[PDB]
Amino acid sequence: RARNMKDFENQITELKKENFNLKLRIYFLEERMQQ
Amino acid sequence: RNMKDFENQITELKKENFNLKLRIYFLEERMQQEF
Amino acid sequence: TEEMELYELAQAAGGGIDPDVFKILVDLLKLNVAPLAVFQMLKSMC
Amino acid sequence: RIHHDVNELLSLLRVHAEVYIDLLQKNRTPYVTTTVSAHSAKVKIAEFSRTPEDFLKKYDELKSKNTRNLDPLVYLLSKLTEDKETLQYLQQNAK
Repeated sequence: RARNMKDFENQITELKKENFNLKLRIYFLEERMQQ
Repeated sequence: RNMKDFENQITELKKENFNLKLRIYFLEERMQQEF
Repeated sequence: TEEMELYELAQAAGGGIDPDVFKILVDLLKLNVAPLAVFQMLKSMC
Repeated sequence: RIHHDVNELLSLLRVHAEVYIDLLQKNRTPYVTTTVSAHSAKVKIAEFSRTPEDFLKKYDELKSKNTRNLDPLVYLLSKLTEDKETLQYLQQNAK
């Protein structure tokens, strides 16, 4: 009912540094398709 | 900071981690058909 | 589909279901997804 | 990553949050198989009166042949407490 406000901050950094890590694998893999 | 969007923001990131995970499963198929 | 053994058995007892849906629903179980969890998911979208 | 593809695909026919959060509700080991009790299977047979023996004679035969997903599929049918929920959607697809 109440967010920890500590693991949430860790989760946000963990989920953000990972998402970006996923886009980079798409722009390249997609670029190859066009190349 | 309303504390009702505080959690709503999570769903925004999540959806940013799912929709981006789906368009890749297709980008892998064409790489199997072309070759 | 081609999953006649599964599809045929499901159709008889159930009495009717989406042909495409059964093709997909069976797919998730083949991936080792929990049986109860899949039941909830089909119990959530409705 | 196939599991994610299935959820979106199911949503299309299920087209009736519930997309993302529904993906983070499916959790299980990577390669293990979780046998389920067959006692529920008996109850499901009685629940459906469409076939007194058709839903039983054919099932026994399928059990004869080894099927990887045989055990869970039987469990899912028994756990369908909701009435006419899936059947209602199917009719729309045929039309």
